[PDB]
Amino acid sequence: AVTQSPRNKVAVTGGKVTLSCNQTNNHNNMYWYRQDTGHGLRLIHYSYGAGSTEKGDIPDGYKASRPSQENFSLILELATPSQTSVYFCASGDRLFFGHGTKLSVLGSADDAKKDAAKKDGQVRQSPQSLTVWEGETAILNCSYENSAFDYFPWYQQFPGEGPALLISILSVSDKKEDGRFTIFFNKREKKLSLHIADSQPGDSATYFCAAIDTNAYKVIFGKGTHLHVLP
Amino acid sequence: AVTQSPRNKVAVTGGKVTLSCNQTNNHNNMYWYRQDTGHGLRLIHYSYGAGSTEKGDIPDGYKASRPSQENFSLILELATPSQTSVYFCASGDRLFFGHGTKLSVLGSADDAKKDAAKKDGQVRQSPQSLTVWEGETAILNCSYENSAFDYFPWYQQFPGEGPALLISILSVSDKKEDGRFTIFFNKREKKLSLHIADSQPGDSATYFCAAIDTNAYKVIFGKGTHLHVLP
Repeated sequence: AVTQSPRNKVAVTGGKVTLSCNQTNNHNNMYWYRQDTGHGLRLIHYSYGAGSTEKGDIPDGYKASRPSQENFSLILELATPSQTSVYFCASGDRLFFGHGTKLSVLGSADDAKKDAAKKDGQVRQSPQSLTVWEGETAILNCSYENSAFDYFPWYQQFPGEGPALLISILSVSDKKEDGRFTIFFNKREKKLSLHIADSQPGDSATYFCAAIDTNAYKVIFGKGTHLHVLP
Repeated sequence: AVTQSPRNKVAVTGGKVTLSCNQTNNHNNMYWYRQDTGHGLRLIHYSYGAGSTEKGDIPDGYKASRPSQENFSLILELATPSQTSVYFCASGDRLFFGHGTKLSVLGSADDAKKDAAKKDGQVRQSPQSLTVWEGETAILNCSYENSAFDYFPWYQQFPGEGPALLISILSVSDKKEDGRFTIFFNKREKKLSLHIADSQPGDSATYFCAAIDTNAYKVIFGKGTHLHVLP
């Protein structure tokens, strides 16, 4: 058995956290990993016997102590929110893992309101990728946080070309219609939709939604939707 | 109306690049963006009239010059590979784009060295996500670059638990079979497959391939395959 303690932990930024691991396997080697999206398992620190600690691939912000054969601790002296993760102890000669410790390091004042300034200047598109058969209505969506945005242009971009204006709406309206192209604009929800009716293969392109403050003179772009219209 | 020059450029990490944009719209504002996977369009520098330049969201490593109404230049004094991208000039008062300029920055001797050194210690899994119906044979794939790796365990990990060893092969062998679980291992090609025959819902899990040098004592993990076996 490899047993970890605690199994869930919440801490505050700047706090100190210690994670404990106990093994009964009688193994010389122990390991601390964390598990994150996009990263798999990254080795933080390890130990090849009692009294010894070795920095792993990602040591910074952590220390370790192997006081005895059975015990390997992981010490976060100044917890940061980047330390939020699932942490796994393992013992080996042929490698056995604990059950995991979920750690949540909370943000600041500073963090929470900087992370609100952040969002408020973003335009968010969904989906990133949209595949429809020809004849479906393809529906692309955009959302924004600034109430001062009043003009909403959409751009259409074909491979090896620059974006070209497709269709726009001013916040005074709830609907703009031009051929196969309709904008629906919900000012209370701060949410816009572009409907391409009777979709054709030749409408396959990257679609960008922007949000322009017509007074403060600044242009904010969504990251885009890749549209694929299949015959 | 908005024309860039050149349209394709290749340069060397030492060098200096200048991108030119010429507009005919008689517009006061001009903009330089780059386009990258994941980032959408990001504004590097802009200009609100002849003689004026303003840093955008991502100015570091670029300069800009607005010598006249018509002309807006983008200068990379010390081109890094991070500056490889498609660059778009736009003019405005309502925003028009050029056609784009593909810039490729190579890639020194130290770099290509460092970059082969990093792959060589890496284990690669494909695909990140695999969905099959129950009864299909789920095939998960792995590959490595170091010839010294000779022991290849697989781990199976269920939600809210640690990885547990599933099945392993030694490089002396080309096939290991245990129940529903087969490893096929190609030493010449350095490629390894796990086959789950007669797959069932309860096989849904994250599967890790690892490569272990039994001599040099290091565990290298792949990033994982999330398997979904649908009833």
